[PDB]
Amino acid sequence: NYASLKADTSMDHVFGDSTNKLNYDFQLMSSKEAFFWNYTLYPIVGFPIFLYLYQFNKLENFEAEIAAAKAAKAASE
Amino acid sequence: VPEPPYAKYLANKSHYCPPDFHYSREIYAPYGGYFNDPKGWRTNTAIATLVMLAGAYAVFCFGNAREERLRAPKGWIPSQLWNDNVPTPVDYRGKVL
Amino acid sequence: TTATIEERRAFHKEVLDIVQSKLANKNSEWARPEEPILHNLKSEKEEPHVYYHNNNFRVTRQLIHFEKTKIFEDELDKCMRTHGEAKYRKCQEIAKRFQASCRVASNLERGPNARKRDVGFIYQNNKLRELEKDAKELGLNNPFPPSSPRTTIGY
Amino acid sequence: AGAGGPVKLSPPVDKPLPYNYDFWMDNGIYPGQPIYDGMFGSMVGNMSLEYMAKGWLVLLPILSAPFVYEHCIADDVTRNPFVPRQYPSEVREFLALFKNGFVLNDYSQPDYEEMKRRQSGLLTPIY
Amino acid sequence: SSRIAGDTTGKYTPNIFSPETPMDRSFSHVPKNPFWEAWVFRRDNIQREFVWTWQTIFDLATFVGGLYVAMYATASFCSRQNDKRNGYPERNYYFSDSKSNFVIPDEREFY
Amino acid sequence: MSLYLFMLFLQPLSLSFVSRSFSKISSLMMSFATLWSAVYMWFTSNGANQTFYQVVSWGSDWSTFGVCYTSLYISLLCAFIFPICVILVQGYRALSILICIQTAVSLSIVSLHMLAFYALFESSLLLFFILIGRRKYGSLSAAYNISIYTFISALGFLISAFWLNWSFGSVCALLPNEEANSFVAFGIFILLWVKAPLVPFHLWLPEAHVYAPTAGSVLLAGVLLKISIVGLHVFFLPICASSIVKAFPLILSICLGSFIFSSFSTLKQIDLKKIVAYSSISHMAIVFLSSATNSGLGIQGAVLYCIAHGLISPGLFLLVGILYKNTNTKLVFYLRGLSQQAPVWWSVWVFFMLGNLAFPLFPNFIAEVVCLSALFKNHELYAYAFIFFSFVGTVYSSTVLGRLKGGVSSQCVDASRLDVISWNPLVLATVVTGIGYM
Amino acid sequence: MFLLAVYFLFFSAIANGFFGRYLGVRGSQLLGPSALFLALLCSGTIFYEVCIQGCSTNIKLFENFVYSNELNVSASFLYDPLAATMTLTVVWISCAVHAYQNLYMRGDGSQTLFTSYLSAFTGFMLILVAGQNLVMLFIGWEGIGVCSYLLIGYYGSRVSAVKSANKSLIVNKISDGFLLGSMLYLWFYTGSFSYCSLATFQIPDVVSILVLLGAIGKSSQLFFHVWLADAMEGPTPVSALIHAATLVTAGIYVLCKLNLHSQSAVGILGAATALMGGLFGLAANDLKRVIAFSTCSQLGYMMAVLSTCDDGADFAMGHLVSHAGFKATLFLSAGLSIAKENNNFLNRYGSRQGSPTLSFATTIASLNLLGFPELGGFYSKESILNNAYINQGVSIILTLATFLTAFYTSKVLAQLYLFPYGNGRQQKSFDIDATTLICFGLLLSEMLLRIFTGSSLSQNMTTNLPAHIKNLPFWVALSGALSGLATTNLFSSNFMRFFGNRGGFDVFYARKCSNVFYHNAYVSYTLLDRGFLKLY
Amino acid sequence: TFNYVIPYGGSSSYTINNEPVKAEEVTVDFSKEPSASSLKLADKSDWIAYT
Ligand SMILES: CCCCCCCCCCCCCCCCCC(=O)O[C@@H](COC(=O)CCCCCCCCCCCCCCC)COP(=O)(O)OCC[N+](C)(C)C
Ligand SMILES: CCCCCCCCCCCCCCCCCC(=O)O[C@@H](COC(=O)CCCCCCCCCCCCCCC)COP(=O)(O)OCC[N+](C)(C)C
Ligand SMILES: CCCCCCCCCCCCCCCCCCCC(=O)O[C@H](COC(=O)CCCCCCCCCCCCCC)COP(=O)(O)OCCN
Ligand SMILES: CCCCCCCCCCCCCCCCCCCC(=O)O[C@H](COC(=O)CCCCCCCCCCCCCC)COP(=O)(O)OCCN
Ligand SMILES: CCCCCCCCCCCCCCCCCCCC(=O)O[C@H](COC(=O)CCCCCCCCCCCCCC)COP(=O)(O)OCCN
Ligand SMILES: CCCCCCCCCCCCCCCCCCCC(=O)O[C@H](COC(=O)CCCCCCCCCCCCCC)COP(=O)(O)OCCN
Repeated sequence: NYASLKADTSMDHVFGDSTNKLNYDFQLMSSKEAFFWNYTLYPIVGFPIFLYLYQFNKLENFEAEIAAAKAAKAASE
Repeated sequence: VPEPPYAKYLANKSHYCPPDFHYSREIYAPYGGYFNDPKGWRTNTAIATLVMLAGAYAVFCFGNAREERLRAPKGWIPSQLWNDNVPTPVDYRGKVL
Repeated sequence: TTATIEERRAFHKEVLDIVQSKLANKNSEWARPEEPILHNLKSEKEEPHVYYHNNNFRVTRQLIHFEKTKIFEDELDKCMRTHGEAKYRKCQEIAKRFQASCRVASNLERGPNARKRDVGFIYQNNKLRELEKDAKELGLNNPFPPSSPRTTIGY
Repeated sequence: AGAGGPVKLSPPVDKPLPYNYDFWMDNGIYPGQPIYDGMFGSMVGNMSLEYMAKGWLVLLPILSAPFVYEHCIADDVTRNPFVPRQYPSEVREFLALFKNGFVLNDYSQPDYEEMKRRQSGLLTPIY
Repeated sequence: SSRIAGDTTGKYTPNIFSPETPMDRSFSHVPKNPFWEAWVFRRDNIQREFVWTWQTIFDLATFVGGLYVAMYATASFCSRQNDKRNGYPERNYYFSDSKSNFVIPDEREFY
Repeated sequence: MSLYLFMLFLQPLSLSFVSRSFSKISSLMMSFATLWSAVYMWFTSNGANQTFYQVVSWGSDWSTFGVCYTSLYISLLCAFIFPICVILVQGYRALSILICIQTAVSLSIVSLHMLAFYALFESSLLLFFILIGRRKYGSLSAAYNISIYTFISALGFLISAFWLNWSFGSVCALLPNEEANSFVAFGIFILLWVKAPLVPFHLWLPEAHVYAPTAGSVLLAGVLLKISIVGLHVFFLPICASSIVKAFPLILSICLGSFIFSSFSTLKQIDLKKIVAYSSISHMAIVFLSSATNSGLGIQGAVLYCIAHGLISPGLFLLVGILYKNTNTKLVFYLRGLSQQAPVWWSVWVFFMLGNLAFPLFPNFIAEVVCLSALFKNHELYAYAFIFFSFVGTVYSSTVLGRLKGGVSSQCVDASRLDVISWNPLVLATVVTGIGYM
Repeated sequence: MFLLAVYFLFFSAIANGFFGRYLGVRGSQLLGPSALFLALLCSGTIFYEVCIQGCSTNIKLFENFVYSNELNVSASFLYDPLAATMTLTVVWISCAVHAYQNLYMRGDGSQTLFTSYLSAFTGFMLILVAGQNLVMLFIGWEGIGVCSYLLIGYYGSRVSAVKSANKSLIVNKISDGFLLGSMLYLWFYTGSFSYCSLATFQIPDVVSILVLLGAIGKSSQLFFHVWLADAMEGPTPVSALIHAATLVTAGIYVLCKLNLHSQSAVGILGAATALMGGLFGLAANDLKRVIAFSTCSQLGYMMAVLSTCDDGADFAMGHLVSHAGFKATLFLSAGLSIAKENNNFLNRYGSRQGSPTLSFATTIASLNLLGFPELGGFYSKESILNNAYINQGVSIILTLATFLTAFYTSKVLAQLYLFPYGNGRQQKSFDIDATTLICFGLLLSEMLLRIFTGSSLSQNMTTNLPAHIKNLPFWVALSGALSGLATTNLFSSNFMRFFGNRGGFDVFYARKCSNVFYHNAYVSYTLLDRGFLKLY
Repeated sequence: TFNYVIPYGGSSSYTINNEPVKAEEVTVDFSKEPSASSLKLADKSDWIAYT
């Protein structure tokens, strides 16, 4: 029925025993560390987004400043 | 364990097979067995070579039909022997050959 | 521009006459029209016969545009392969025409959300030209590059 | 002998399994491994991430020192003892078009300013 | 102790009374392990161990809702840029409060 | 068209008169004959007739049936994949249920009336409740999930159809109507949101696939998920475009979130059918978003990518069903050494997994290229977002393949002659579409 | 005629991998090498026609491979001067490796499947190189990626090998995602996928960054070099092909085909990669790993040279084609050494009676790696170093990289031949047949022909530099070689440990990136859909 | 539209408007208007009174 739970000890002398076990607790990253690393790596992934945002803001600000100077020049003149 | 009846239909261990290596002989794989060397391999290789050359002939016809040279070669090229659409060579100075 | 109900009903009647004229003679190219039904309707969906006919006309036009763009690309490739290192000078015109065909084909039916297709960077180049003109005349300093003579192989 | 070598079989599980046991990769041969080596368990060379970060902190200033001088401290006039390659006007005008060109740094040229602004071009397409 | 069940000739009969175990499709079935089965049961029924904690709320919000907020902001920015690019008037999107009725561009109009 | 509809009605009809021992053979012949009738419908569909290739009405608005580009592709796909379902299923009860389900689904695709679409599509509600909740190998929870989700979404769609029938006077697609109301737009949208598994209304699909039979899973993945795009192109976009353009940032939010979280949820799977089922959910989002752009590229790309999915995911589900027959297990951790033990099964499994990862010689590549091009036409960032997070699919696919590939195993579990006959058509269709005969 | 080579390689792949039962192990051992020999004749004809005689050809197999609305792409092959050179180099190396695998893989079960993988692997490289449009290049790119996945993980019963294959697959997936983004950008704003209409004089920076990010994947540069070292798990014939021509060179070929790169990024990344690869190869103790880190360093040189001058693309390609030869020789000789000694560690190698051909091939390939004067590698490397003097930061780092390269190359040579025997007193042997001799003869002929024919047109063109500047690389290489022979200590134990861990790029990924990845998976599944949204 | 080439739906001109026309000639309403008590309760001016 079920597979046997008894291990094979034929090759222990050749390749070492299985007594030594892992020290891992099999638990994940802490919530606080995860928040920092998500909110750091995900922006790095979305590097085009920030480039587009920067250039669009630059374009709009230059356009608005041109408009303001145009208003100043067209008011007096 | 007494080998099953179908073991007679299964083939032996090849010369290239290491004597210590054991594999299940019943498993079928399209690329071949664990060490192959079938009987009649020479005829199969000859047939494969014939198919390769026939397909090469067909591909050669197709490519020659679709090989477009729009700029003249600087010198004589081997394709002139088999394809007639090669523009007449013109050298670096500009003289036609 | 205002449409009274009387004019709307009159156009409806005239479109019925058009449909009757089309029905008289069989046509295997009925859904591949060469000319649209001209109208001044607010929404083309108001008159169903005009809607479907002009939709078929638009489809035919777009198919023609796609095949034309493929043609232009073929001559552009041939001209590139012929001249050699003189390609940038001699293929400027054909590339210009090919990119114009691409923009026509894409932009006519881009859709509600789709942006304009900037083949050759013409709209960006125009924006930079306007920005430079305004900055120079108003005494501002432009943080953007000046317009370029050529940005692609053609446009 | 490449084929037929003896192997050790990993013992069958005999205790309740942890929820995240999918982090362990075991094909049945004895030395099972984490899904990504270094995620947990023994560390190669007994070196932690802190050690590697400190080593990188030591290296980066020395590695970056050659690059920072030319890119930042140096200027086009003083980078090199010569001007960029001089070309005929027809060739130079075409070559100056390339944003990634090498004639954009010719400070002798009267179009130096426009060439430099071309070199520092747009980050993203405007349209 | 075993026998061949399948017959290519077509004369196949299932020997339910045979002393020898047939080599049927169950012959190759995987033996299975008790603890692996309980791990499978635990992992599927992980909703039993769900507990509302401030850490759980923090994780759910910061990753799921955070990604939704970031995607919505990016999409809104792209829509604004496209409206500036196309030359359209500012479009009346659902949660944007705009005093313009522009929604769908008129194909006939030149923008 | 008329021949196709007649054969669709003939298949359930034949079961009543067959000997109950000839049922499998008659059902297979009927399925192939329906496939041939679909080929005839394609033959009699002229591309000159640009709007609708064919329209037939049988005395009422409800009986109006027609084929367009999307309808024709989806109907040919279902008629192609049905025979494989027929051979996989044994018993008069199972044959009856599957034949009735296929008749209803295939009549839904060609329907041009929203109310008739609703009536035919939801007729297969109890049949899945019984099918997924079968005695020994079924789960009642999954059947409840799928039935309730479908009922609520379809009832919202029905309410919107009633409002349209009251206001316009008609609910047939062939009559041009436009509405700007958001309540009706949401009523039509919710069905698409649920039927095409889109987060957070995707929970029904996994439980259904795992606890459905292999023929049932093949049909569900192959064509029932595609019914969403028939509804979108036929019954939502023509009338509800203003609302999709108004809500496009929200639509992108939901679609890209579904893609990302479905990809991440796939990583936590230990069951092969669940892995394939979650891959399907991540794949649906690109289709939904590409269509929602309402552009020529988007519609074509979505229908193409639906065809690619309906050729790739049925193959994976079929291979997993074959492996489960051979091994009585679906846990990846139990299955090892499959490369050595099943070279022929492993080759096809790797081929189809490469197809699911959208490699160039597969139809998924062409379809994805077109869909990404449509997204790039809308905005660059839209395409960039989808392209990057596609790497998550590679991680879980590679982990599954690596776990299955090697190890120690004492069982020869390789497919028989019947199994190879079962997937040969899918492999041939995948190759033919991959070289560009989309 | 031009199509024939790809046909021969794909026929070898289909024949060996689908009908290998009929052909047999011997049948592969004939059909493979014979088909690649025929492909070598065809590639030689192509090289003479296109490169020497300046006659480019375009072959359109079929049109409308993808035809959706305006989006239109065709399956076409354009053999331009770059493509002919890469095709010749690739076919020459692949024919050599196919000759090599006849005896090396005889002790392996699936030799026919291995030959089939090798031949399809070469075929996809030639598809990438000869494509006329971006989509054909993407097809070849993904084909070589999948073939590398099926070749590195050939030993499925080893967890390390399959995990290495998964690593390669994932990293390459990220890289081609960036490339697909750049492809979409270029189609949108140029109107086509073909390289002819692809030309843009000014391109926005996003496209350049996407192209560079895609290229640094296969051409393993920094932050993307993790897979190359782990790629040692595969059989030796795989390592030779992947490191010599098929995988690593593809990024450089893409960067040279489309000159959309930015000078500032490429030079810094290349110089950093060269220095780091040399430093990593210093610590390594496997024979095979040192050669991979040297491959990384040479890739760094080639990437750096693009920033220097207009001829940088030509210089990079010349170093590419020169590097393929002696690197392939180094892997093949290392693999034979491992088979003869049953060992992978440099400590236990030593002087032992062997074949004169193999030792000479190892010596000459290592001399080309070092920079020994009047050799094919020497010219292609001095063309880079001398022309990089204008970029002061790049030049310094490349000169230190030359020192490190000389040091570990000489250390490997001394440990393999000059050092006393270090292995045990056991019967170990690998007798070499005439086929392996023909393989090494082919490599040696490539090396010798490289000297007479050259690598670039501007190889011997004067760089107007002072003599002490021009001959400096030789002195640095000589000093590195002399220090390597003495086996002196160059760095403290802390930095030696740091370099042995390859900079800890993988440990950072493990501890932060993978844990965040699986915590995102935990939040998505356990907390949300099987948690909050699951009924009792 | 029901085709893969041009976008689905349609567009209406914003410049062009259609004159309203009555649904019927004489309008008879059976829906009563809000009562004064409803308007009083709905009034939120004085928060105490509204509460
Ligand atoms: C268990 C399996 C065992 C059997 C194995 C079978 C082995 C299969 C052999 C592989 C076939 C490779 C051939 C690839 C070319 C695809 C063939 C093809 O598509 O036919 C073309 C004709 O083109 C050809 O014949 C190509 C010639 C093939 C031979 C050329 C040299 C062979 C080298 C292979 C390189 C091909 C790379 C192409 C990458 C896409 C149809 O022409 P059209 O009428 O224009 O069709 C319309 C186009 N579309 C399909 C997109 C709708
Ligand atoms: C471009 C036009 C010409 C196209 C020709 C393509 C070249 C050959 C294409 C043949 C079909 C490609 C898909 C084949 C099935 C995929 C599975 C496979 O390739 O290998 C199978 C089994 O292989 C086969 O039986 C069939 C392979 C025949 C030839 C395969 C050539 C390489 C495939 C080409 C890559 C496909 C490209 C897709 C992306 C462009 C599994 O191999 P492993 O996982 O490594 O395990 C094997 C056992 N061992 C552990 C010992 C290694
Ligand atoms: C030549 C071009 C550049 C090549 C690459 C250079 C990379 C330089 C980045 C490292 C230099 C700055 C490091 C930050 C300062 C930290 C110094 C102390 C480190 C420390 O205390 O915490 C560490 C945090 O990991 C960390 O420090 C991770 C920060 C790394 C930032 C991401 C940059 C990519 C790094 C990839 C290669 C670098 C590998 C080494 C970082 C170990 O954390 P712990 O495990 O003990 O935490 C406990 C688990 N609860
Ligand atoms: C209870 C549940 C919720 C609780 C937890 C929520 C915590 C999350 C909050 C932060 C989320 C990320 C930040 C996005 C929102 C920023 C604030 C919104 C306001 C806003 O739109 O500003 C824009 C943000 O930039 C942008 O356009 C977005 C930039 C950030 C996106 C990229 C970073 C992650 C990349 C990962 C991929 C995700 C996106 C994929 C497409 C720039 O202002 P404006 O110029 O646009 O003018 C618009 C006028 N306000
Ligand atoms: C003016 C009105 C103001 C608002 C008032 C709101 C009042 C509440 C309205 C809720 C209506 C939703 C009806 C669905 C109820 C959830 C299902 C019942 C839960 C349940 O225990 O059902 C079990 C299995 O169901 C399952 O397994 C199904 C799992 C959950 C189904 C998911 C719900 C469908 C999707 C929800 C949203 C869809 C889009 C919404 C627009 C079977 O129970 P039993 O048969 O054994 O009987 C034994 C009795 N304990
Ligand atoms: C919170 C995020 C939103 C979640 C939705 C995500 C994306 C779904 C988009 C689907 C696309 C078409 C659907 C049309 C609109 C649906 C929801 C759009 C967002 C929304 O709620 O806008 C509201 C208007 O819609 C409405 O007034 C009706 C909303 C829908 C009603 C909900 C249930 C209706 C069921 C009816 C059944 C069928 C009935 C048929 C008669 C309020 O926005 P606002 O314009 O007032 O701006 C005020 C801001 N300051």
